Amino acid sequence: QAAELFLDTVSTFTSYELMDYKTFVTYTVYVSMIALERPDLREKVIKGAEILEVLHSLPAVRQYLFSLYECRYSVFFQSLAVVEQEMKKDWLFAPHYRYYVREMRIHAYSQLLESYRSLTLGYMAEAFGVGVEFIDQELSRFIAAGRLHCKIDKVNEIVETNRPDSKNWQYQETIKKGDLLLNRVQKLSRVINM
Amino acid sequence: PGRIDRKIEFPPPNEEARLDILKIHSRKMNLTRGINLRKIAELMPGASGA
Repeated sequence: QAAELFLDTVSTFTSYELMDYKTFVTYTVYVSMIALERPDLREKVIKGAEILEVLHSLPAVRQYLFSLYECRYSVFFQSLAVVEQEMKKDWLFAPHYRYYVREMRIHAYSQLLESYRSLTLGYMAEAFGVGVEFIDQELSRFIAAGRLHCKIDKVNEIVETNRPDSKNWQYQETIKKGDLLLNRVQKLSRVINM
Repeated sequence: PGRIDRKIEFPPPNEEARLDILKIHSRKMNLTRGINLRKIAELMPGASGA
């Protein structure tokens, strides 16, 4: 919803609260890179002249966006610790910087890993970002976290993926919300009639 | 002279008074940032508020 309210970046103005219009530009790119998929990124933020010329004044952010779109994964961590570090410093972001980059990692893992099926794990250290055992404990904590749809092999040193159908995960959120609202009207049903 | 109590002249707008009618009347449009309505109010040589 935040990038969707940050849709325009045209009628937005030299405001009092973001006296730099470009600070608003950094905000809408930081939320948009999670909020939308590739189809939109490959139309909206890449071809907007009004969005392009203001990040043209930015050396790091223009690199930070294009490292992801141009499949430059190793420097994407380098700029990522910069953006995450400043976001850690940042007021009104500082509540959720720890939520931001843990999504950015698994999103970047999705972007590279959903291309191949037989990609090995020892390719990602030099090709993607260094540290094999870091990739081990990272990826696992995500397959273990129930996202990042693949299934890593260990003692032959390969990573295998699958494709899930939109029938079990689409079911999962429905049992979440159904049990939640059942708890809700369950509780209010306890509230009324004493 | 005992009949009418006050008579009030309404002038055509100057470069100042053309600008704020652009401001008020330009409210409900979907604009674009950076317009410089001063130039446009200079381009209109005082027709009227209509």
